[PDB]
Amino acid sequence: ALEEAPWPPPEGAFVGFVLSRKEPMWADLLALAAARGGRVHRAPEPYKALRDLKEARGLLAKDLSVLALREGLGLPPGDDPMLLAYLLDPSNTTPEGVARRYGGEWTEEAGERAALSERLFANLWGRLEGEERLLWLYREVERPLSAVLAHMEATGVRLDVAYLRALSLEVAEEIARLEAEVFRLAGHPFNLNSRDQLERVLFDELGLPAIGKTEKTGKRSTSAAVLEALREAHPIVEKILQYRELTKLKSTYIDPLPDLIHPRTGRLHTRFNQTATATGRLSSSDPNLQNIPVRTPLGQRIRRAFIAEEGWLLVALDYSQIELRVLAHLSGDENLIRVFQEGRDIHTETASWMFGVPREAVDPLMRRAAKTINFGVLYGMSAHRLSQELAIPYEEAQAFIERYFQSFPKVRAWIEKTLEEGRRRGYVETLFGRRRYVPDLEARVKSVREAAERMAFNMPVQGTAADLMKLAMVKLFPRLEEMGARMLLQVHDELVLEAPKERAEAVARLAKEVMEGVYPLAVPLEVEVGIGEDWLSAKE
DNA sequence: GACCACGGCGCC
DNA sequence: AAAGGCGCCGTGGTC
Ligand SMILES: O=[N+]([O-])c1cc(C#CC[C@@H](O)CO)cn1[C@H]1C[C@H](O)[C@@H](COP(=O)(O)OP(=O)(O)OP(=O)(O)O)O1
Ligand SMILES: [Mg+2]
Ligand SMILES: [Mg+2]
Repeated sequence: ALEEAPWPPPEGAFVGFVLSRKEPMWADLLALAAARGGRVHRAPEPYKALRDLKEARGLLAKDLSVLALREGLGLPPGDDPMLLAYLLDPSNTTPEGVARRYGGEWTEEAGERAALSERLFANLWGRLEGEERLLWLYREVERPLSAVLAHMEATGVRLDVAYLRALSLEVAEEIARLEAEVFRLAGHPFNLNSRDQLERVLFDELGLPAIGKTEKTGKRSTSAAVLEALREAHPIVEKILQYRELTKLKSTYIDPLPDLIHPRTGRLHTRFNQTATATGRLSSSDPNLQNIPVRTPLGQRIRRAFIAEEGWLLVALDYSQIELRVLAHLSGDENLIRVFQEGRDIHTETASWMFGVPREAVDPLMRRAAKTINFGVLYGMSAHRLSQELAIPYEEAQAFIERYFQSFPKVRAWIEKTLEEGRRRGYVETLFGRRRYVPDLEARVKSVREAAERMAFNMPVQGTAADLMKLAMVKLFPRLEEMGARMLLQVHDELVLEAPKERAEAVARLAKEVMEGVYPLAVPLEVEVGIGEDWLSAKE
C-alpha cells in the first residue's frame, strides 16, 4: 500500500486522472494524482496541480495532455502502458482489459489509476524486452505520435455553422417531399426510419421479392444493396433510397456537428484514438471526422463546411493508390512494381474498363467506383457480388478477378506465405513488425477460417500503410510548428493541414515531400496535394 | 436518463 | 445481401 505523500510528485512520476466524461476537450478534471518510488501523491486541487507536471506519463496520457492544452499548458504525453499493450497485441484497446491482463484493476480513483499506471508500465516494459521491432515502433512511432495527436485534438477545425443551419432547413423540406411520396405509394404512413416497419410494407403489403436476409436475426433485408436490385420493381424504392441518403446525412452530420463547436476555441474537436484498431490504423470519434461525406452532391455540400481560419488556408495531402504500392513492395511482384515506376493509374484504368470510357474522361466519381472494385476484388470479393456491384453477368465477374490476379502474379504467393506464417506463429505482421494475432486461421469451419484468412492477409497491407502515415505525421509535425502551420486531421492516407495564407504554398510543398520520402520502398510513394478555403476545394 | 444489439451506412 | 478497417445513426428493447 503506497505511502500517501504530499503533492507535488517528483519528476517522472506516473499520473492518474479522472474525467467527468470521456472527451478531454469537454471534460471536467475531477481528480489528479501521481505515483513513484512507492508513494502516491493526491492533488488537493487538480487544475492547479496540472501546472506542476512536466509530462503526462501513464494510462491515457494523450487525453490528459489534450486537456492540459485546452487550459493553455504544455504538458506533452510520454510513456503510456496502453501503447505498449497495443503493440504487444492490438486487441488490447481499453484500460479495463489491459489492467486485467497485465496486473491490476481500472477503477474510478486517480491515485489508484496512478499506481496502476506505474505497475502496468513496469510489467509491460518487461514483456517488451527483446521485442526489438515493437520497441522501435513504440519509441519511433507511437510514443511521439501521441504528442502530435494531442495537438491535433486540441487545435480542432473550423466549421461554417451558419451554412449548415441553413442547409438543415432546406434538406428538411426535401425529406418531407420524399416521405410524403413514400406514404402515398404505400397507401398509408408508417415510421420510414424503422427498417422493421419498412420490411413489412415492402415484402408483405406490396409483395416485392425479398432478396437477402440480415445477419444476426434473419429478417428480410432492406439494405441499399437490396433496394438497388428492386428500384425497377417499384417506384417507391427509388424514393426510399433518396430518403435514406438525406436522412443519413442530416442526422449524422448536418444537425449534430454545429452543436459541437467548443465555446473556448470556436472550433470542432475530434478524438484520434490510438489503440482502437486491429491493423494499426487510427480511428476518430466524438465526432468521427474520418467519415465526413464526399461522394454525393449533398455530401459534397457538407464537406464544404469544413473551412480554414480567417487568413489561413487548408492544405490537403492524399497518398496515391497507397495500399497497392505497399502491396507491390511487400509482395515483390515485378509487373506491379513496374506499374508504379511507370506512373500508371489502376483506379483510372479500372474506371475506364468498367465504364467503357477513355481515361481522358474518368471523372472523380468514376474513379471512386473503381476503388471499390480494385480493393473489393483484391481483399477477396466473390464473383457473384462482383457481378452485382458493377452490373455484369456472373461469368464476367469471374474474368475480372482472374485477370486482376494473373496480371499481377506474385501477389497470391505473398498471400499464401503470409497465411502459412500466421498459422505457425499465430500472428501476421506489417513491414515494421506490427502484429495482429489471427487465431482462427486453423478453424475447422470453412466460412470462419476463410474470413480469418481475409483479415490476416489484409493486415500487413493496411497496417503498413498505417505505419507509414504515422511515421510521416511524426516527421512532419516539427516542421509545421517551425513554419507556423498546424496539423488538423488524418483520414488514413490523407492529412489536412492549416497554414497561414502567405506560407501555405511552402507548407504544401514541404509536406508533400516529407510524406513521399517517409520510408523509401521498392516503388515511389506519390502524394496529391491541394490548397483551398474549404476541405472540398482543397482536393482539386 | 442509461445501456445494448441490430441493421444500416458514412469514410478510408 | 452476396468470399478489409472503422464509428454513429434510429429503432427496438431493456433497466
Ligand atoms: O478496402 N479498402 O482498403 C479501401 C476501400 C477504399 C475506398 C473507397 C472509395 C469510396 O469509399 C469513396 O470514393 C479505400 N480503401 C483503402 C485502400 C486505399 O489505398 C486506402 C486509401 O484510400 P483512398 O485515398 O480513397 O484510395 P487510394 O489511396 O488507393 O487512391 P487515391 O489515388 O488517393 O484516389 O484505403
Ligand atoms: Mg489516397
Ligand atoms: Mg484518401
